[PDB]
Parts: sequence; C-alpha cells; structure tokens
Amino acid sequence: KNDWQPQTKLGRLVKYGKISSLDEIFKYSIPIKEPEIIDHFYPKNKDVQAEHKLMEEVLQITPVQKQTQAGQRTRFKGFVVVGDSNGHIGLGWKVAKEVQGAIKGAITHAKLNMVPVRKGYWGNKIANAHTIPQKITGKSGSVRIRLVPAPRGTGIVAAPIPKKVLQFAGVQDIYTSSQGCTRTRGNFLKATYYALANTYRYLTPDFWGKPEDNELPFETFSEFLHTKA
Amino acid sequence: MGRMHGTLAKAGKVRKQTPKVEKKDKPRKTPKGRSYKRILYNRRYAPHILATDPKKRKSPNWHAGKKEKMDAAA
Amino acid sequence: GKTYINTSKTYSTPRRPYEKERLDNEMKLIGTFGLKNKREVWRVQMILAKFRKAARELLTLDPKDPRRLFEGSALLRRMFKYGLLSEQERKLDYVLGLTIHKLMERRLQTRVFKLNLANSIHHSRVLIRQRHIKVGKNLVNVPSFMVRTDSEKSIDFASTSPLGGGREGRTKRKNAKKSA
Amino acid sequence: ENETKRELVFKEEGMEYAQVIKMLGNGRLEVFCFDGKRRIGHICGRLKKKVWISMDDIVLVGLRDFQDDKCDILLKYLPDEVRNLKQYGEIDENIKIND
Amino acid sequence: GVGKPRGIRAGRKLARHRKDQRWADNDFNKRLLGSRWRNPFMGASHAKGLVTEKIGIESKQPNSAVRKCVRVLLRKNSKKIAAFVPMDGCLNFLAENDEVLVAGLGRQGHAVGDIPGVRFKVVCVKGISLLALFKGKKEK
RNA sequence: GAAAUGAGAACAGUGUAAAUCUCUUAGCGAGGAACAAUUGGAGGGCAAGUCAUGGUGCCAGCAGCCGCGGUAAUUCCAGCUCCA
Ligand SMILES: [Mg+2]
Ligand SMILES: [Mg+2]
Ligand SMILES: [Mg+2]
Ligand SMILES: [Mg+2]
Ligand SMILES: [Mg+2]
Ligand SMILES: [Mg+2]
Ligand SMILES: [Mg+2]
Ligand SMILES: [Mg+2]
Ligand SMILES: [Mg+2]
Ligand SMILES: [Mg+2]
Repeated sequence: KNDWQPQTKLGRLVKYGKISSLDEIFKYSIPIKEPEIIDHFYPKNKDVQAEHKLMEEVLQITPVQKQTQAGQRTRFKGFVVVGDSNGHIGLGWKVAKEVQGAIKGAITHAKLNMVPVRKGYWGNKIANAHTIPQKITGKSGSVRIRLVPAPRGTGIVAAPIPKKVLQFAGVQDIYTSSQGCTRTRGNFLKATYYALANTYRYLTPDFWGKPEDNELPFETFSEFLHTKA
Repeated sequence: MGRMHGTLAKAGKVRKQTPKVEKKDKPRKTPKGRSYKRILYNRRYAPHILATDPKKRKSPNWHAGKKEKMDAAA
Repeated sequence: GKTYINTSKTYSTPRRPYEKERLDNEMKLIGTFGLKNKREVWRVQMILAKFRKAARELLTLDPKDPRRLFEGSALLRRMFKYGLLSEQERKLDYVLGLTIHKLMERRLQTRVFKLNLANSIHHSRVLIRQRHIKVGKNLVNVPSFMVRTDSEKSIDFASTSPLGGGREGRTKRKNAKKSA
Repeated sequence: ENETKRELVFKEEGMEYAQVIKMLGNGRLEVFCFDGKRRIGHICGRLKKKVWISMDDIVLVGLRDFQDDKCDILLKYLPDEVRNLKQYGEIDENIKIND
Repeated sequence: GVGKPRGIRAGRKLARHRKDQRWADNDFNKRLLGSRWRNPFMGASHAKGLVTEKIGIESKQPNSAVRKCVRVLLRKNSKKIAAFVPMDGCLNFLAENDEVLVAGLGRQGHAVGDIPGVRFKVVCVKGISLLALFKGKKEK
C-alpha cells in the first residue's frame, strides 16, 4: 500500500495534479492535514542539484517520564525540522514509546506545519534576497528571539539551534537576539519558527495596494471533486 | 567485603601498582606540519568520504584495534 | 628602549572553540587550498573582514559624499589589481559578497598550482618555499603572496634554480659526481 | 548466624588493631589503638556499606603516615575472630568483648 | 510609569542612582573595597610558603576518599593556608618545611569539587614543578 | 626511484666606529627510533573510543560545573588509537 489515497479535498486536488504550486496552497490558506501533499511537491527522483531538495533533521530526542500506578513510564519526545533552503520551513514534534516512532511522527507533524518565510533586502536591492524584510520576533514559553536583517554575506549570527532552523529556511544573512530560558530546546526552536513565520504577517509598505481577487481552488475545481472515484 | 591487602590511604598506591607497559616502537614516523593536515583531509574530508551518505559517514576513531582496519579495507 | 614601529595582529580566534560545521568547513579550506595550520584561514578571514567593514562604513554614507566617492573608488581599484573583483562588479555592494574561497584562490600557492607550474596544491607550496619561482622583478619565497593581476603575466621559475636553466642542485651533483 | 568464613586477617605493617571507644557521627569514632594511642577514625566507604559498627567492637585500622592522629576504620572482627586473635597471641588476653 | 525618570534634566539622578545600585553587583563590591588585597594571597596570583603539615581530608558526600593536602605558611603573609596536593602520590614529593608554590583552584577564592573549603593547590616543590616531578622529568 | 631544498656549516662579497647577524654566494650539508613537535584532551558541556585492552576495586586518584571510581570504569593508572 505504497499508493496514496487522499482523505482531504486538498489531498485529492494535489495528488491528481491540479493545484499548481505549494505556495498557492499557502496563499489560499488551505489547511494541510495530510503529510503526503508535501512529499508531492518534493519529488524523490533524486536529482542532486536542486535547492528544492526537501530536508529533514531530527533536532531533539527526550526521555520523558510519567509516574503511573506505581510505575515510572518513559516515552520519547522528538523535534524535527523540515525545509527546502528556498523559502519553506516547518517544525514538528512527537511523543511515542519507541524512538524511531517519535521521529517518524515528528517528521509527519513538521510537514503538516509547513510555513512560507518571506525574504527581503538589506541595503540596495540587487539579486538574491539574502535576508528578512523587517525585524521580527518569535515567542515561545519564556523564550524570545528577535531576527534583525543583516547586510550581504554577514551570514547567520545566531545560536546553534535557531541557526539550524534559519539555514533550513534559507535565510542567508541575519542578526539574532535572544531572551528567556533558551536551553529549553523546544521553546527555542518553536520561537525561531514562529518568528520566521511572522515575516508574512507583517504589513510592509509594498503590500499596500489592492490585491488580486481570485476564486478559491475548490470553487474552480468543484466539478472535479464531485466526480465519484 | 573480605578482600583487603594494602593499607587504605597510602599515597602512591594505584600508580605504583600499575604495570609498566612500554610504548610501541613505531615503524617510520608521523609526519609533522602541513603534511599531517593533508593526511587528515584525506582520511576525513576528501571527495570519496563526502560522496558517501553524510548520515552514514563513519566516525573518525571507530577503530581502536587493527582487526577492524582489516575489516575496513576488505 | 623607545621604539615607534607599529603593532600588528593578523588573525582572530572564534568565540566557540569546538563546533563541527565550522571545523569541517575550515578543514575543507585547508584541504583545497593546501594550507597547514588553521590560523592561515583565520588571517584570510581577518583580511576579508577588514574589506567588509570598509564597504559597510561607506554604505552608511550619502552616495554624493566626497569620502565615499574617493575611498570607495580606492577600495574597488584595490580589488581589481588583486582580481578579487570581476570587471563587471565595481559597485561597493559586491565587495560584501566576497568569498574566502575567492580570496584564497588569489594565493600564490593557488596561483602556481593552477598555472600548471606544479602538480599539486602541495607541490606548489614547497616550490615557492624552495625559492623556485619569480614574480615580477622579485623572487617570492612566500606562499601567502596575494597575486597582482598584472604580475600574473610574469610568474615563471627562478633563473637561479633548475627549471630556470640554473645549475642542477646539490642532489644531482652528488649523485652524478660519483662514477660507476 | 554469621557471614561466610574468611581468614582472620592480621595487622599488616601500617595497620593497628583497635577497640571502639565512643561514637562521633559523620561515620566517625574515637578508637583506642593497641599501638597505645587514641585516634579519631573514619569509616571505610566499603564498611559504610557492609558492616555496621558500634561501641567496644574490635576493629582493624589502616593507619596514615602523615596524620597519625587520624586513622581509617578498615574491618570489623566477629567475636570469634577476636577470641581467635587472643588464642593466637596477637591482642592482649584481658579485653572486653560484648555480644 | 517604569519608576525611573525620563527627562533631560534628569541626568544626575539617573547616574547617581546607578552609582548606588551598582553596589549590589558582587564583583563590583569585592573589587571596590580592597577585598582582593586582604585575602591570603594579598591580591596576588600565586604564593610561596612553608609546609607546616601534611594532612588528609575526607571528601564531601557522596564521595569517599582521602584528599592529600598540606598546611602552608605563606612567606609574604605569615598567614596559614590549607592547600590541596594534585595527582597521584604527589604528597610524597613533599617534605615538611619545604618551599612550596601555591595557586588558586580556579574558583577565585572558593573550593572546588569534593574537597570542602580548600581553596588552593600546590604547583612547585623546592624549585621544581609537581608536573615535572610526576612525569619524572626532574628529581628532588 | 632519483630529483628538490633549506636548518647546519662555510671561502668570498654585502654590512659595521669595529665586532656579530642578515642578505648574495663557491666548496659542503636527507631516507628513516633521522634534520623525528609539542602541549593538552576523548562521558556531557566540547572536537575525538561501539577498545569485549591491562592494572586498581569507592582505594589510589579524576572532575572549572554535572559527576566518575564500591570487581565487567566510555571519567582514575597505562597501552593502542583518535581529537583540538
Ligand atoms: Mg541568554
Ligand atoms: Mg556577576
Ligand atoms: Mg578558568
Ligand atoms: Mg555536589
Ligand atoms: Mg607525555
Ligand atoms: Mg664574512
Ligand atoms: Mg630524511
Ligand atoms: Mg588526564
Ligand atoms: Mg578495565
Ligand atoms: Mg584513558
């Protein structure tokens, strides 16, 4: 059973090669619950040179304890980052009693959590947006992270963890600032992620004009969906 | 717990006890300087190593003993 | 003893003594450019950093500003002569984009080797330390010599050494002077 | 009742026989040594685990070169090992062993 | 609000307020009143002394061992100091009443690890190093 | 397998108030414990052991901090290897 049968309307729309690009899903803000939709846009034919290669990384694995009916019952938590270096990043975490299990479930989670980082210009606008449009802030638990845009080739100035996240996002050049208890790795990761996410939340002056008015994919593709397969 | 011979708290005990084992006489020698970092680059960051799966890359000290250098060369 | 000669520091030491990604990159550099000794890469890093501080301060400034005009001009003219910058990028912004990979590529080792004058990035480093190469009007015994785009024309072997038509060295002499 | 028979161990050089005098705490005690000196002993990490010691027990004591005033409690003697010591003629026949 | 003046004539109150609150920072306090100079080293990096006693020191919980030590009479101070003697059977390299070189343990005035309260270590014996002696480079 | 060369060491020449050293240079000066780099580390922080390694068995000792050692020590004493 290596063939994917979509349980989501969006899932159908994706598998059958109807919705064009991933970012489009992001645009119409269609919830992705199915961790297939994502592997779709990232083909496993394995051409080594694409920067659109989708990357997975285990970050954390934690032995979590419970006190239950006189026993001490351990599970594992894990954190996972997924990203193509080009614009797209997700973070996920899962608890399970078997390690490789926690890992798989967390990969799946992270995929469901995919988010569109926005890339801006520091100084004069020439070629590759190497950084963020504004300064922004992640907040998780106690922790805070501030992302400030840096000039060309500054590189990522940031702790090992948020650095890893940012590299997955494909921010080349950045300045970091962190508050809170940062050694809480899940909160640090979370913060960096949410921060990276807020890039598109910020209304910058270039976003000021009237947007395009389009119909949702579902309204256009309504005919397709109501055929019975 | 009925095994005791030496006085507790004697000063040089463990060092005195330790057998003297002689450092092996090396055939030839370890290259000093740049050449050494060449050697390291070779056995570590060289093209063939990079070509192999980065998650399956083999850790630098994995072999203490020579039987696994024989198993590594085969 | 009073003395007015100036102080120097050519390199810098990282905040973080052990980090894999960095160590690995540094050994990829040491590998490809045939260096020894991490500080060589560090001093290259230092140099680049100086360049970048310059460009940055200049970008603070108004584009009209006399100082940015003159000193910026000077920085880019300074790039060409070393061939760190291609013909087309004379804008200060492209300075920042400078790679250590480009800058090490301007080494005399990197130059001699890639000039088919030496078999190996290592063969090179002995050669220019063996006193076997001339650059311009001088004899350069230094691996770290940053190469004038203009002197790239005249890089050939020393008229002093063999490979320069000079007498075969003490080795060949001692081998050959023992008959039968 | 007893733990497995093992050879009664004698005072080697650098050790002395001792009898427990009073209890200090922190695993310490004052001992009368058959050297003829009183000392303040500490209890072995080994003995802290196994054998509980109390007052007027006969113990073997590892000594210290530098500080003679402190000594380490090495091992406790079972009353039979003791009566045997008296037999052998190691420690003096007039001594009080209590059960 | 913020309980802190913001105003352009507020300068001195601000700076004075800091010149006060700064005292709660410990390193500042210890620095500012001479604290360094009164310590057994008299501000110094190391010190020379004479050995009064060789002494064993039973380790803090939960560890058991006998930490080899010495009580030294510092030649500059004439203060008495309790110092640790490092590595293995190095207590043997010491004779009572030698010249001895003593340094901090790396906590700057505080004890390290299982040795309770002992703030100093032995570096040199007579003229030579404990390291030199240990590895057996030189002889006493 | 022969080439390459400086450290060493020298005629001369450069240099000096003179002397030394440098620099230029004849006659010399490389195949292995020599012309042989160390100093600190391989549990985490922190790069490096998944030694069925030997010794010691809470002792000797390690450990900036957490901790390691109580007879199968990833932490002591050593050997190998490996790291900076
Ligand atoms: Mg902080
Ligand atoms: Mg402070
Ligand atoms: Mg320190
Ligand atoms: Mg403690
Ligand atoms: Mg050594
Ligand atoms: Mg002369
Ligand atoms: Mg040779
Ligand atoms: Mg050590
Ligand atoms: Mg063992
Ligand atoms: Mg070891």
